[PDB]
Amino acid sequence: QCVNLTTRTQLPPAYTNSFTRGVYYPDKVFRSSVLHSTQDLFLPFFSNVTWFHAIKRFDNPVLPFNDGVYFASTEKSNIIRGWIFGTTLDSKTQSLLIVNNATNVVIKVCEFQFCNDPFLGMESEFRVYSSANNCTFEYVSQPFLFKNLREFVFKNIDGYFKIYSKHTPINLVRDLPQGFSALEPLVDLPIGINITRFQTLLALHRSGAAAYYVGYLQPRTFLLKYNENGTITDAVDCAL
Amino acid sequence: FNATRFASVYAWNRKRISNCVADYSVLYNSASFSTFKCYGVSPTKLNDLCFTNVYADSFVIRGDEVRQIAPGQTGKIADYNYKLPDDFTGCVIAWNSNNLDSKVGGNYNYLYRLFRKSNLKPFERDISTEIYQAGSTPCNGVEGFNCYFPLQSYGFQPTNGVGYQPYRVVVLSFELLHAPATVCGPKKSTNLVKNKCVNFNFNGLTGTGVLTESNKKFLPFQQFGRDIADTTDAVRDPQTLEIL
Amino acid sequence: NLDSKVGGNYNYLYRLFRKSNLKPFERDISTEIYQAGSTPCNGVEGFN
Amino acid sequence: QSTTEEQAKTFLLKFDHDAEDLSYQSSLASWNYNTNITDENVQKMNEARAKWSAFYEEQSKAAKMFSLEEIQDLTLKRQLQALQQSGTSALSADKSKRLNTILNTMSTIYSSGKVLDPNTQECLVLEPGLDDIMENSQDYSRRLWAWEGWRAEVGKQLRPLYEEYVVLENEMARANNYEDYGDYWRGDYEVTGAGDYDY
Amino acid sequence: IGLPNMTQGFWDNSMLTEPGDGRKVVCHPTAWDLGKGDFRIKMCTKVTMDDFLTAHHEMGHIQYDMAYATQPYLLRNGANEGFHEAVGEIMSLSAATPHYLKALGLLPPDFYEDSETEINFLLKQALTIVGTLPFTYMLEKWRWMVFKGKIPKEQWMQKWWEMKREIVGVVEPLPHDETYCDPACLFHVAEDYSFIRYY
Ligand SMILES: *[C@@H]1O[C@H](CO)[C@@H](O[C@@H]2O[C@H](CO)[C@@H](O)[C@H](O)[C@H]2NC(C)=O)[C@H](O)[C@H]1NC(C)=O
Ligand SMILES: *[C@@H]1O[C@H](CO)[C@@H](O)[C@H](O)[C@H]1NC(C)=O
Ligand SMILES: *[C@@H]1O[C@H](CO)[C@@H](O)[C@H](O)[C@H]1NC(C)=O
Ligand SMILES: *[C@@H]1O[C@H](CO)[C@@H](O)[C@H](O)[C@H]1NC(C)=O
Ligand SMILES: *[C@@H]1O[C@H](CO)[C@@H](O)[C@H](O)[C@H]1NC(C)=O
Ligand SMILES: *[C@@H]1O[C@H](CO)[C@@H](O)[C@H](O)[C@H]1NC(C)=O
Ligand SMILES: *[C@@H]1O[C@H](CO)[C@@H](O)[C@H](O)[C@H]1NC(C)=O
Ligand SMILES: [Zn+2]
Repeated sequence: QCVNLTTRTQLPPAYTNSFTRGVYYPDKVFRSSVLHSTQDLFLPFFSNVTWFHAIKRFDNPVLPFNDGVYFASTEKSNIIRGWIFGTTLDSKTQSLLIVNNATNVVIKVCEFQFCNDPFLGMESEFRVYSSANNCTFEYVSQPFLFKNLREFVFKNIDGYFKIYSKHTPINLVRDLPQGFSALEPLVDLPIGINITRFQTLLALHRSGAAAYYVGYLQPRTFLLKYNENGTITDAVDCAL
Repeated sequence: FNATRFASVYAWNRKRISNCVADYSVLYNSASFSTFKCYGVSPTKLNDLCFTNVYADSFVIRGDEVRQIAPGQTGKIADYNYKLPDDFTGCVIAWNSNNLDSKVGGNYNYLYRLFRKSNLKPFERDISTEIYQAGSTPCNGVEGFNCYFPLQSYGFQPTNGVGYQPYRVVVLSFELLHAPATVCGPKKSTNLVKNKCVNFNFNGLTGTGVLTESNKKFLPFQQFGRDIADTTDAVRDPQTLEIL
Repeated sequence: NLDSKVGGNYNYLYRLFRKSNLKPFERDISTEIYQAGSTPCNGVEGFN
Repeated sequence: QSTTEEQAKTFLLKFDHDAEDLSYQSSLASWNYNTNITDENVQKMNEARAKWSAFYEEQSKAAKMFSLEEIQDLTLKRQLQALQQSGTSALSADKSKRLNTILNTMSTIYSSGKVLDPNTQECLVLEPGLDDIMENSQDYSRRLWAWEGWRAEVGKQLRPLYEEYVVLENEMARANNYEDYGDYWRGDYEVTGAGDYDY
Repeated sequence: IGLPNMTQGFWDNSMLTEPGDGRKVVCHPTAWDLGKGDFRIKMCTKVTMDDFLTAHHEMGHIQYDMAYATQPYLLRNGANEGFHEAVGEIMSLSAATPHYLKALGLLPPDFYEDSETEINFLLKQALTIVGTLPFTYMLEKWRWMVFKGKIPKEQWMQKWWEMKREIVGVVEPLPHDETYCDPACLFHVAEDYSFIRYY
């Protein structure tokens, strides 16, 4: 079951500038003291990005997934739970599910009967789906999660779902602080599912401020700088 | 395969296999199986081709009904319980099961459908338990004249002949779709050598040269290195995680 | 209408278990029992 | 169109499925009797044979409303013709019961044939004392006395039942539309509808 | 001639001799068709020429069952009563030939048979099978006129002896009256066993 909640107050979400973040390693190749230029779907520097707030007022919009999504969160107390991907997000089509519950992470490809407001209930209550006909995939591994910043890039090409991530300590209620941090590859799954929209999951306080941002990836050309150790330290957008 | 019980003739259990490496070598190199027929492929080299999904159907039929399960064959069990399409990409495996499925006095735990309105469509399971009727006059839900029940039991006893003895049949179907392949055969790997001009195939990265120890510090996810000239000058062994 | 007959024309055969490839214009006439396994046939049909 | 043959085929399939198991465990039980005769064994042979005969009689009844002219195939016609036969039940109950009780009489006392030697010191039966006398002998008087003694006794009691048995067999023969008992036994070599390969 | 051996169930399940665990059995060789691919074979066979021939009969007469075992259950029989019982006997005919025993090791390689030695084999098999053919035919003639009604009812048993004088060529030693029943001396008569099957 799922509780229909309408206690939130309707507010117009703010916007932010994604200054430099959004760089990931394009290929599985080691380079030292070399400047390399590549063409791939990246997030343009100084880009228009949305803003969402949790904790009161909260919101879980069904944002589109057109060509890739840059996901970041500087929140605390691991309010962020997971994501849902798919085309219709109901029982007639397959949907991708990723949650980080109290003990483990669950990755499934099932035609869930998603409720309109997925929500996780100390104690937790799984209240995001109702049914599951048959799942063609499963996977369990290490969880992905003064404040802590978690950045993610979700790419889905040629039937492969790719995930990159990077964790770094952050302070203050500032949004998207300046700096550089490359996103190392984390997980690759050969599901082969169409994805058009996605939604995030949080947990109610009773029955800790959380904020997250959503970017978008576009075909661009970048110039990445490699140090001698093999780490990407700086990058240049070739059409800024 | 190594299962205690098998499904009924009319109701065949189907299991999907994916995302694992399949060692077929144990199958066709085993002499215990009495029937090993592969359609569309060869038992050898079969562990060199990749599919996306594999389906396994299990049931127990008669000794004379093993030849009845094949593309194009006709009969009672084949037409009305489990019918195979004319095209087939897989193998049919069957072996004698007298020691397990035969019991003194008759083993009547297995049922089957003998008469149906039409032959079953390929890869279709029929579990309907309805009073059949071959007469124009309806019997109105009770067995009467021209109204007979189509499901009867099998009798397995230790004294029957091999032609009537129980046989367990597993049908493996390899299907391929427009999705990344998930099932493949094992990748044989040889021992590595160093300080000798040899031909190397490092996880699909073929080449020729001399492999020595390395002082480079690869990142944990990186696999092979490259120079300014975009030529492979370093690599990491898939088995031992050291740089060469 | 010449080779095929109602009674059945079974005098035409083809080699299928060669175990190797054919070079251009190669003639293979040996009819020895093919072995598909480690166990030698020893002139008898059977497993592999 | 629902030709009768299309339902008689299902009936024959059910008959085959039942009768195969019935005779198979009956024959399996039959083997256990020949190799082991006890009080339990004879009882289960009696039960199995009674059940098999009853089932065959029910199937003979069920074959009746499906006629023989509705099947054109000679081979399929043979199966129904063999199955359609009922037996002695065609006459009234009293005559059938008297048949069964007469057949019982020829089962019990008939097997107890005895002969009396002129000298009381030797007593021999048909198996094997008499058989030696008729077959393994080189004299005249022993064969003569054996013939006289055996035939003197058995004829008197056993003669009257034969005529009643014959007339009753004739009455069942007429019941099945046969001219006589000879035609009842002469029907095993009759071929009809095959053509010139007939008898 | 292409005929295979008995199934594997013969080797283990079937016993080639009488068991000696105190159980008494029927020692007559028997032909069993249990069905469902299950076949079992019983006789108290011995190392004798007569048992040597009955072994081939029991092996070969069962082979008829294997020939039509692919036929439907209601068609798993011989052509008629005589075909099944004649297939088995002709098998042992070849097994008793001098050449077969010479090539089988039962006869010396230099063994020569004399035409006087052949004379015994004629009389033996005639006396066994052929000598009763006129007797069997004319007895069945007697039954047929008994069945046809040619013989009047009041002389049913006395014409058996009356035509015996001229036609059967056998003279009775002492005439018997109407109360006597000579056929009652045979156990098969009371159980309704046909006699044309042998012919
Ligand atoms: C692959 O599997 C083998 C099977 O045991 C692992 O074993 C290694 O074997 C090598 C030499 O045979 C040793 O030097 C290692 O110390 C063994 N490792 C362990 C953990 O026992 C091997 O480690 C496996 N490789 C990987 C990359 O997991
Ligand atoms: C981009 O973000 C800034 C921040 O407020 C602002 O210009 C506006 O919200 C965004 N631009 C749009 C939506 O065109
Ligand atoms: C978390 O998920 C695991 C399965 O991955 C389950 O066993 C456990 O009960 C779950 N815990 C909660 C609090 O939902
Ligand atoms: C209540 O939830 C159900 C589930 O979809 C649906 O009727 C609707 O989303 C909710 N009703 C409202 C918001 O009035
Ligand atoms: C899984 O569920 C879908 C419904 O979305 C159905 O079409 C499909 O046949 C199911 N697969 C299995 C193996 O049950
Ligand atoms: C996925 O989308 C592609 C085109 O974008 C289409 O060809 C394909 O049929 C779709 N598959 C499903 C399962 O929706
Ligand atoms: C390079 O990596 C080594 C090994 O950890 C470390 O000692 C060194 O400080 C690193 N140098 C730079 C510039 O990152
Ligand atoms: Zn015989």
